[PDB]
This record gives sequence, C-alpha cells and structure tokens, in this order.
Amino acid sequence: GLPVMNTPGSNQFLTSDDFQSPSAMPQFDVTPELDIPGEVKNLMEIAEVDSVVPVNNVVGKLDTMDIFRIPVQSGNHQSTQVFGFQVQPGLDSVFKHTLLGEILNYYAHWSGSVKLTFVFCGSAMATGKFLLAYSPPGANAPKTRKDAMLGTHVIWDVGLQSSCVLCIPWISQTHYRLVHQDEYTSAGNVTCWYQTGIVVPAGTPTLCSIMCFVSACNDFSVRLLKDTPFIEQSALLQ
Amino acid sequence: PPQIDNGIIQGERDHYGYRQSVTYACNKGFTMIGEHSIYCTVNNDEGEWSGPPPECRG
Amino acid sequence: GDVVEAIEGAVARVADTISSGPTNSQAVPALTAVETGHTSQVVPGDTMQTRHVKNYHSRSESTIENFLSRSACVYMGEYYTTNTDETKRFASWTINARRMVQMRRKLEMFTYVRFDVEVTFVITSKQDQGTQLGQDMPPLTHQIMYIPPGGPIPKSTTDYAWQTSTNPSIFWTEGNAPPRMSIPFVSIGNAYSNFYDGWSHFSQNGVYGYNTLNNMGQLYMRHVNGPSPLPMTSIVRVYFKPKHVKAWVPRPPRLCQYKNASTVNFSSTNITDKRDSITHVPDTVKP
Amino acid sequence: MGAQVSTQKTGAHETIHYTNINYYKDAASNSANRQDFTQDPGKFTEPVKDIMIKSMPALN
Amino acid sequence: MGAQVSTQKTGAHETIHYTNINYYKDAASNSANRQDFTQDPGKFTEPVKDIMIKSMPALN
Amino acid sequence: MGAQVSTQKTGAHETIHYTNINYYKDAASNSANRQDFTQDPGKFTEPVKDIMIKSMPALN
Amino acid sequence: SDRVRSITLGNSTITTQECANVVVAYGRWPEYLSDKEATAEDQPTQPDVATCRFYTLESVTWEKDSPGWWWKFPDALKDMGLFGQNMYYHYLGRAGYTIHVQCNASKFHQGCLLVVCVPEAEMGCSDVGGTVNEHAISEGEIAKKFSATATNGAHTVQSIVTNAGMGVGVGNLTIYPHQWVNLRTNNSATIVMPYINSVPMDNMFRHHNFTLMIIPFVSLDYSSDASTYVPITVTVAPMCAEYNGLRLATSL
Amino acid sequence: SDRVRSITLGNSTITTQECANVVVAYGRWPEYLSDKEATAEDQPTQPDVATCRFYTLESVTWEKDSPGWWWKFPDALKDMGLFGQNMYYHYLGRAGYTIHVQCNASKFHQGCLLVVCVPEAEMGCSDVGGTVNEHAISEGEIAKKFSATATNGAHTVQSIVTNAGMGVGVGNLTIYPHQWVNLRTNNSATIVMPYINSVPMDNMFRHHNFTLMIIPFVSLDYSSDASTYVPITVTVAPMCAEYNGLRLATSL
Amino acid sequence: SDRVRSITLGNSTITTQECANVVVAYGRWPEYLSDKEATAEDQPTQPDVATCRFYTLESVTWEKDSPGWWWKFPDALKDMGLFGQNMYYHYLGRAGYTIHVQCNASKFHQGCLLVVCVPEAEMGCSDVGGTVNEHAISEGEIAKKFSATATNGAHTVQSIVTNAGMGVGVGNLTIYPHQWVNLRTNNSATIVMPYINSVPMDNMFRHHNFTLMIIPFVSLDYSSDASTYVPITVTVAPMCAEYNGLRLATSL
Repeated sequence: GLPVMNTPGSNQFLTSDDFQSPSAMPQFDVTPELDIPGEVKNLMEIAEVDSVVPVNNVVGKLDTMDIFRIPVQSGNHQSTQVFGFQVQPGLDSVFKHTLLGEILNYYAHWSGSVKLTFVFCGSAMATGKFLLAYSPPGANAPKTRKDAMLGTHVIWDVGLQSSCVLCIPWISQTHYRLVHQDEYTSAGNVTCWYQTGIVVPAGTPTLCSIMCFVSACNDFSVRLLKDTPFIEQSALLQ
Repeated sequence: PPQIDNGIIQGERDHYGYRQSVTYACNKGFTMIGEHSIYCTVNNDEGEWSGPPPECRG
Repeated sequence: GDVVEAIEGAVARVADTISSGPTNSQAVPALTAVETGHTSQVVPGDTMQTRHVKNYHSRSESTIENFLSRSACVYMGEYYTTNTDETKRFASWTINARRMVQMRRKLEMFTYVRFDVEVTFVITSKQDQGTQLGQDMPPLTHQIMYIPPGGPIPKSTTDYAWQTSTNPSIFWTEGNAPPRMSIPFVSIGNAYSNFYDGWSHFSQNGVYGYNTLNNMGQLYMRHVNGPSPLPMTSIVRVYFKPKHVKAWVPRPPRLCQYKNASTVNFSSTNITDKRDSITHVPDTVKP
Repeated sequence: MGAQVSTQKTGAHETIHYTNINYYKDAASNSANRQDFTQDPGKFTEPVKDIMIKSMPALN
Repeated sequence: MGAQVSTQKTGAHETIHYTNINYYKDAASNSANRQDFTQDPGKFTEPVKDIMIKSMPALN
Repeated sequence: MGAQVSTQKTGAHETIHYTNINYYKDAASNSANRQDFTQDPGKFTEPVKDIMIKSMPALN
Repeated sequence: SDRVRSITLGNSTITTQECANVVVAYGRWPEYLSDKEATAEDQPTQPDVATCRFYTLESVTWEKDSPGWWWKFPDALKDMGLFGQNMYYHYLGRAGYTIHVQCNASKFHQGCLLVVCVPEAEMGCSDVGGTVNEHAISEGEIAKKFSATATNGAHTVQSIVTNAGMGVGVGNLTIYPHQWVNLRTNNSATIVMPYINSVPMDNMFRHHNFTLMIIPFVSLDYSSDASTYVPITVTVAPMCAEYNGLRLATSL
Repeated sequence: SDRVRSITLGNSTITTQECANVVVAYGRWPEYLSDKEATAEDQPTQPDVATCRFYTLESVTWEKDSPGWWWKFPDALKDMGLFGQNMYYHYLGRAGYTIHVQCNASKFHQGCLLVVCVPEAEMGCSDVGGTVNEHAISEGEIAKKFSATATNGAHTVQSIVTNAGMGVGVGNLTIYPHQWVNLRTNNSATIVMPYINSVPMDNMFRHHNFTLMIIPFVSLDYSSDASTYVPITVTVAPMCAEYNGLRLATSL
Repeated sequence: SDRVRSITLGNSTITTQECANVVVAYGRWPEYLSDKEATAEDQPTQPDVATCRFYTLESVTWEKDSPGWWWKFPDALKDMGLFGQNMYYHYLGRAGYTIHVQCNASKFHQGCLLVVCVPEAEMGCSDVGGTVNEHAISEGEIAKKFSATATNGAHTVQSIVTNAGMGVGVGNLTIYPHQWVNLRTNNSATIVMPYINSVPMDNMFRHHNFTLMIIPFVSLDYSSDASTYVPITVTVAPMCAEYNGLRLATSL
C-alpha cells in the first residue's frame, strides 16, 4: 500500500480532460486504413476556402439566390454606394453563415487578415471600375467615395480577369478579436463605390451583378472553442 | 398591402406574389417605428403578408 | 530510448507578415479568376504596404483532434427502479450520434470520420414525488450492457441476457466517479459515414441514408438492487469523446434545423438574417 | 518504464516537459493526440492542375 | 512526426503504401489491426501428442 | 510481426513470458497497463518543505 | 495560351478554347486499386477503353429563371454502353471521373453557373416526416431540377435551390470540387474526381458516390435580338474503372 | 530553531515564531504556465507584486462550541485590490496560494484545529432534492460556518461538521493538504497550494478551485480568569498569478 | 507604399491606409525605468498587455467653425480598464504613449488640423486674478473645447484658440511633437511620446504629463450635397507602463 493523497478534481468529469481509459473491447482488430481523398487536419484549411457572401440580405430575398448578387448598372450612379457592411466575420448576418463565419462561431477569438474576392458577372462587353474600401474602426462608415478612398482601398478594373481581391489586413489593438464582436473589438467596415461608371454597348444588358467571396488568409487563427449559437433543439430524436 | 397613417407605400404594384415585398416610407416630420418593408407569404394556396406595416408617429 | 524517449515539439505557427514597399509593375496579385475553382493565395503585402510582423499565433485549437476531442452528450435516457410495467425499469439505446444536435452538427462537418471513442456515463437518480418519501435505500448500482448486433436483447431486469458472459458490461454504484471506457474504431468499413447517399437494397429502395451503414449495437441499462420500496428514476447521460480522429471530405455546416435522426429532412431555411439595406452600416460614433 | 517525454504547450514569446506512460495494452485506450499540427490547405484551395502563380494574370 | 508507413491491401497478381500517425495518447484509441495474418490451425486440428504422419496408417 | 514479449505475473519465491501483438490502429484499443508499479507516497505523506529526519525531535 | 485544353480518353476527345483550368478534386487523380488496399479477392475487370471514355448526357436549357439541375453520377451512366453493362453484370465497381460542363454563349450574354461535385450528397424529403424515392433523387441521364421555392410533395426532394436539397447554405457549396462558368470568361468547366468512399469499391446501383450540381448564381441575361436558347451539356468520362463480383445482370 | 519562519511576498511579510512547518500541497510549488501546456493564445498579464501579496480576511471567533468555518478561495479575494480587479477584467485567471492561518492563545488554553485546503470541495444542499445558492457556499471574505447538527434549509448547505458539507468522513479530511493548529504546540499553519485543475486556466468567478476549512477537532478550552476571546485570522497570498482574456468588467 | 501602417499593442490593432509617418517625440521611444535612474525601492508592476493597449476616447465633431479640443492625457484614461485601475491603486505610475488621431473625409472636403502633444501644458484662468478648477482643464474622455474669442469666466481657462490657453502663439505650437491632418493628404496622425518629466515617476492623478491638442488651422470646408458630419477620434495606447506604491484606491 503506497501512501497517496487525493487532490481536488478527483472523481470529477471534466469534459475537456485527456486521460487513458480501459478498452471495452480488448485486442480488437481495427479495419485497415484507406487513403481517402481530402483529409482534413485543421479547420483553417476549410476556412481558407472562398464562400459566396450574402451581401444582398435585404427583406424578401433571404430565401432566393438574389441574396448573393450586388446589383450594379450603367448611368450616373457615383453618388450611390454599391454596398457596405461591417467586418464582423462571425457576428454580421452577412458573414455568420459563410464557411469562414461558420468555423468562427465554434470559437471565441479570431485573428488575421480576411480576403474578400469580388467577381463581375456582366457581359464581356460591359466595362467598369470600382473602388473597394475597407475603413478601420474609430470613424463612422464613409458616406462618400471621397471619404472611402482615405481608407485601405483597391481600384478594381474589370477586364479578362473577372475578380479582384480586397485583403482586409489585421489592423487591431489586440492580438485577437471576439467572434461575438462588441465595440471594443470592432474591425471597421467595407464599402464599394463606382470609380469610373459602367459603360456598355447597345443590345447588351445594362444592369449586371457582382459576387462576393470571403475567405481567411494564411495568418488567420482561432481560439477558445465554444458551442455554436446556431443549432438548437427542443427535444431529443432530432 | 395595407396603407398606413402618415406614410406611403413606395411605388405600389398591382399584384404581389410569393416573397414580393412592399416598402413603406413615412412623410416628412414623422418617425418610422417598425419594419421598413413587409413581404408576401403563401401557405395552403393562400397569401398573407409577413406582418404588420410600420408606424409613422409624429 | 529504453527508459525515456524524447519527442520533438511539433509547434506550428501561422505565417508571418513580410514587409512590402511600394510597387509599380505588371504583377497583379489582386487580379485573379474564381472561375478556376482556385482560392487566391494573396497576402496583405500584395495590396498594400506592410511592415514586417513576426507572428506567434498557432492553429492548434482548430486541429481536427482538438476540434472534436470534447465529450458531448449523445443520449439521455430514463429508467425506473420500480414500476408495474417492466420495459420501464430498464433503458435501451441504439448507438448513434444523431439525436443530440450539437455533436451531430459537429460530426457532419465531414463526410467520413475514423476515431476511437471515450464513453463516459453520467448516471443520476432522483426520488419520485409521492405521499411517502421516507425510506433508507442502499446505494444504487447500475449495469450498462453493450449488446453488439445479433446478441440477445433483454426483456426484463431479471433476464438471462444480463449474464453478460461475452458482451462488455460496466457495473457502477452511485457516489463514485462517472464510468468511462474506451472503444476502438469498430466500423466494418474503412471509416464511419456521416452521410450515405444510397439505399440498403440493390433495387434502389428500402432504407435511404445513414441507417443502412449504421449498426454498432445497442446499450441497455438497469438497476441491480432490484425494486425500491418507493419509486425512483435514474437518468443515464452518454458522453462521447472521439480521439485519434481522422476526417475526410469536409462539408458545408448544416444550416437548417435537424428534424429527426433517421434522415437529413429539413424545413427550408433562409440563407441568413435580413438587414435594412445593402449599404447599411449603423453609426457607432455619435454623441 | 517506457516513458515518453514531450514538450508542453507553452507560449511562443514569454520567458518544459511532461511525462507519459501508457498503462493499457490497446492503443484505442491512449490519450488524444492533441499536438499534431501538420497542414495541407492545398487540397481545398488551389485544387487545380496547372498551378497558378499569383503574380501572373491567371488567364489568357 | 512519428509516422508509420505500411503497405496497402493490393492484389497478388495484377500489375503502394499508406501513412498513419497516432494522434491520441491511449492505445485503445488507435485503428484496428486489420493486417495481422499469422495462423496456427494445429491447436484444433491435430491436437494430439504422437504426431500423425499422414502417410503411415495412423494406427497399429 | 511487431511482437512484445514481457514477463507474466508469477510468484516471488516459488520455483516465464507472454506475447502481445497490437492489432488495432488506435492506442485507446490496447489492453490495460496492468503492470506499471511505480510509486510516490511522498506527495501525500511528508508533503512539507523542510524535510523531517524521523530521528530528530521534529520540532524546536 | 492556357485557354485551350484537349482531353482524350478512349476513342473520345474534347477540345475547349475557353478553358478556365482543370480542377483535380482534392489534388488526387483517379487510380486503380492496389493490393495493400483491396479487400475483394477475385481478379478485377479493367476494360479501360470500352468504359473509360466521354459520355454525353441530355442537355438542359438555361433559361432566365432556372434554379439549377443535378445528377447522381454513378447512376445516370447505366445506359452508357459498356460502362452500363459492366455496372449491370458486376456486384462491385469503382471509377473516377472527368466531368466537363459545356455552356457557350455570346459576348453579350451574362450569367454565372456554379458546377459542383458533391460527395455523398444525401438529400431530404419535402415532407419532413417522409422519405424520398429513387425517382425523386435521380432520373438517369435526365437532370433533376432545383426549385426557386420550397417544394411540397411527399416522397420528393426539398429542391429549393438555396438549401441544395442538403439542408445547408448554397453559397458554401464551394467547399467541394467546383468550378464557375462565367459567361464573360468561360464556356466550359472540368473537374477530375478520384474515387471517394469509405470503402475501396461499392455497388454502382445502390450507392450514389457523388452528385453533380449546376446552379446559376447570376441569372442568364441577354438583351433582345440575341439568342434566347442557351443549352448546358454534361460530358462524363469514367477513369480507372474496375469491377468485381461478376454474376447475372441486375434487373431494375 | 525552525519554529521561526518569515514569508515575504510583494510588499507583505508574515513572521511566525511557532511555525510547525510549511506544507507544500503535493510537493509542488506554484508555477507559471508554460508553452507546452497553454491553450489560450493572447499574451498573459503577470502583475506579480500588485497581486501576489498577502491579503487578510476578516477574523473568526473561536468559541468553546464552534463547529468550524470555510472559504471558497478563488472567490473571497474579489475585493482584494488589484487581485480582485484583474479577476474582474479578465475571462481567465490562474494562481497558486500561500494560506497562513493565525491563532495564538496562552500556554493555559487547549484546542486543536484542522486547517485543510480541499480542491473542488463541491457541497450538497440541506434539502436532498434541492440545489444550493452561491450565497450558501460562499460569502466572500466572510467565513461560512459549519454546524454541530444537521441543517434544514432549502438552497443552503448541509453544514453539519461531521460530514464537511461533502458527504464524507470529517476525520478523513487529512487526505488533502492540511495542517493542525495545536494550541500547546502552534499558533500558525501555512499551506502552499499550487494551481490544481483539469484545465490550465479557468474563470475565477465561475469555478471554486479550492475551499479552506478550519474545523476544531478538540474544542477551545481554558479555565476561568483566562482570555475568553481567541480569534482566527486567515492570510492568503496569490502566487504566480496570471490572467488572459481581457474585456470589460463582470458586474455581479 | 509607406502610406499603410499597422500598429499592434496588446490585443489591439490600428491599420491606416493614409499614414503620413510616425512622429517619435524627441527621437526617443518609451522605455522602462532602469536601476541607475530609479528612486522608489519596491518592485514595480508591469502588466504590459492589460494596460499597454489602444483605448478610444469619445469622438468630436469637426464643424466648419470649431476652434479646437484638448485632453490632459495621464488623466482622461482613468476609466480605461486596467490602466485606470492601476492608476487608482498605485501612488506612482509611468508610461509613454502612442497617440493616433483619426479623421477621414472625402476627396472633396478641405481642412487642416494640427495635432500637438504639449508637455506640461499648464493653463491660465479667464480671470487674470483667479485660478482654474480641475474641471476647467480636463473632463476625462470628454474633450475640452477651445474658443474662437476670449472667454470670461472665473475658474475657467482662457480658451481662445490663438493663445492655446498657454499665453503663447498658437502657430508656434509646432515646437512640440506634432503632426498635421491635411484632408487632401491624410486621415490619421500618430505621435509616439516617451515619458517626459523632471522625475522618473509621478502620481498619475496629480500631474498632467502632457496635453493633446487638436486645432483646425484651415477650417473644415466642403460644398453642399457632401457629408456634413466629420468626426475626429483619438486612440491612446500606454506604453512601457509601470506602477509603484500600491495601497488602497483613491476616491475622487
């Protein structure tokens, strides 16, 4: 009988612990391993993949494919903003259900840059330039293109390359932000403006669409596993 | 769609079908309280608006 | 390496930020083609000037092991200690992780998974309400039998099947640590299938989906003390913690609410939540 | 004894090991491999033949 | 990493390896030993002292 | 095969080995480590700095 | 230029002059089954030209309001010559695939299609208490159409396109092997799927290994006097196909 | 002699001239968290003087019939200057402790106190169908009193001292880090607790890491004309304390 | 380009895409106090993440006729989490600062702001026989407004902007660490102040180490239909902050 003393935490079931147990099936011969394509070793490999952002999440469109298309058109419309949202990649109804947003809502802390790729889906004959502007927090969202072009912007010229990348860099006061973001860990906003119109010939549709893809850059990371606020049930057998 | 006191429907259409939306706007000097728009739901072959229109209060 | 064997720290940081000055060239990293099914590998240094940032962040908590190796409730089952009906004095459960919604949604983020399980039980008795509640019952012992497919199913609490000559069983008396045992990877295929697009019968009918490939057996639970003078209820909660996890073919996270455990049936769900307009960003700097 | 000596999850910038012995005979009974940090995002991003340079236009 | 490299179940006549890493700390948590093919039918057949030659009459 | 050959629990005074092969791929699936007999009663008995000599008075 | 691409399998060739690229599903090419990974003992069949060749399904008509189409692809090829026959006479079969989706238009049409290859795209019923038919999830070479609104039918799929019949976000379908047919950029997409399963081979009648979905995200648009007819063709070439368990033929 | 002992942490010193010894809980000294064992990613705070210093709680009065007192100690220090503030502003916190229990008397008083540090001393309700309050198990710096008889109150602890609120034998409490204040031998006890948990850090509001119990086994006795007032003071110094997850402050 | 700049302190990051540069006040970076220069004997506290992080004060509204605003900055941060708490519980404290002033507009707005960090900006009363209040010279996070005309109030500051409350020329304020927010060039300025004093540490309640002034030299102008609202945000990150002399908390 070796002398021994039990410490607090004995006979508790911590759901996160990591101890050896006895096998209920001793010497069980496990099936051989099969080289299946597409093995995941980190959820960040998943969140690094684009997913169509629902930027047009306005009423009457939440159940349609029109929720994905940002409408652009020809004419003098520079006085109007194409779109704008908050960079809350796990709280904003524009991002919470994207691949990145879903992976985010399993954690409490996120860090790193986020790519927004924009894709033009008009005719090959339609041409246009856009200003895509990410503004860090501390001021209101810009109301004019003159204000938006003071933040981090890209002037996207539409051509044979149909997509532009606006990388939102990590400009934070803290190493991590909260996925459930409040005013302390705010991250800014993204807006779009017509830089130089949309010019189209005759016999061509004058109103086209833009698509938004969100993904996480290679410096992105998460912290503090938690449960999603998304899936819920009232009873078992479900 | 129902009309509202001290507000208008923006470009009211003749016929509203499934998931189509009606956008309300208050007249000058009046404050909107409620949903900016409502949309057409359809169940058991009968249409019904998603909820009450907004209030425009002075 | 006979008495002690060292192990090198597998530490994996995220990528640094490389410093980028001003540019004017024919290189265009911000210009790409999503039509290729290829995600752009652009870093922030391509679209703006960046300082050098040495990054010490890690992705250790998004590893598949660290994402899945958490104990999660898969079943909650009641059974009585005394009752005129006999099928109420014990509990059955067909083993599947599809009835509690959180762990199901976590697992269904991948098409195939292969892991061992750590099964913990949390058994909790309570005295039912009644006119008389005074009694002195000794501690309640519980038997949890694992019946693999084909073994004899018990019909009562006194059945011969509870002899557990070969089926693995755990006896545990109340007041002690929760019972916990390990389970190897016990599929007949090379991995578990969260999804089975297919049928049980070659005539392309019968059962559709997860239930054709899913037969791990059942769990039976009873009290061993026999009936109490006054009614008592034991609730057994089953917690699975996968370990030594491998996952293949990730899937888009379940957006709709689960309806039952037999199927993937769902009510049609909005893509996301509505806002006021497409440009709507509410002011946060105001008096 | 057949002890393994690995490194604990510490910080990366602020100013140590843990011992493990396996007691059971089956490997299904060990503790989780909490520290396996290899990666390959290229199966899912850039899953194309004809690798893309990220400086070249990516078309034409 | 502590990778094992074994051979996949292929054919025996028609014209390759798989990698395994153990992530968990308990051996009860590994995958099944699907490829252990040793044999000994002599415990059950011919379980006799005085081995029988199969050419000799086996009696007398 | 990757066989382990250990010693069976025998007596200590009266006048042998057993073989083990792990078939499964996970360590959670091995058999219990029934033979790990290291000890340290000093965590619980004598858990004090200023070790006590057991011959000295233990105070003053 | 890299916009030209030729793919030759068997006696079939596909040229394209507006190739985006080729998606090799998870960076893995179809391969035959090895000995270290096999489980079925008899000698396999490897026709390798008679079966590994492009088969063209019936076209679909991209209209201005189409929600999208899908095929369950181990199925859908059971009348395709010797591939279908070898599916019929064997209990086990195994193949990767080259999917090529063709959709050309003019420089004045606009539209964007997502072409996804979803492994194990198990679908749900329109009645959330019911189960689907085989006819509900597949029709052979005929395409199964998505819906723009929630469907109400027992034994049919919930085919509103935003949920993809799978209870997910449609916009997240890009986690799978996918390409985009942007009319202003593309006219063809091609995905190379290896064999994906939890077992080395399976029955090619019972189990739908993957579903090909073609969903227009940006609608088909053109101004009047332009061609109103835009078709979409799918061409599927099995790859490294082998079969085991030969007996009499299944009679569906 | 080894009866003298000084302990200096921060700007605080405790001398004792009748030290028994120092119990280092399981032979382990408090340590900061390392990299091989951490899980939270942001940089920790290590005040290390502002927080790692002796704090004195309110005394208790040893009477001739006192059953005993307890404190839930991660709690109970939430008004103690910057230790309390750092508990309030961070989501995670971690510390070991130096507990010093002071109880002096004369050479003519007799008594024996057991001073235990019980990890995870989860307590039970007086109604065996009910659950406890937070007020029932803790009162901050105020001591929670044991009872000499079984208590009957819903939402309160079963605080009869022989069961220690834990459903055990009181005389077995010596399995934990403990000391004895024997009046004829001692006037102070000191235990050095490291951080004990199943996780590297935790919330210092939600989880009571350990309970300090002070139970008189031999009652306080003295003959008349002697001092009837004998107090018992507890002095707790956090050690190697660090915090993670800084945000706005909790408002209890 | 060098117009982009990221500053990361603690759990806070600021990006700017129209950085002018960074002014390091006198070419000196904040540093901790050494042994050859210290005078207080006890061990300091160095939270270093809990306190050395960006804090955002309330914005101000740049109008077409604003004279300017100021903050007394050792003050003004006394509700900022653990920085404020460590100011409250210690007698001595010491920190440098990263000041970041954010003011974006459009390319059609015009304006120029001088952002100065004035050490020991001692101010004078509006009654030249009277003395100021603490409320007259500081309001915490609230900005103190300059005046366009001479003020007449006892116990208030002479806040006509041309004299800067200091009895000097406003246009000479460029002798101090300063930047300019030119709307046609900038939207942010950043000054890195070390600790400046005639003593190594001081009380962070009693002594205002420096004042941040934001004075529009060229007025805010824009033609109609443009945004009339232009805010100005200040973000302050203490740096290399340490504290000595821990006791109970001051109660202002």
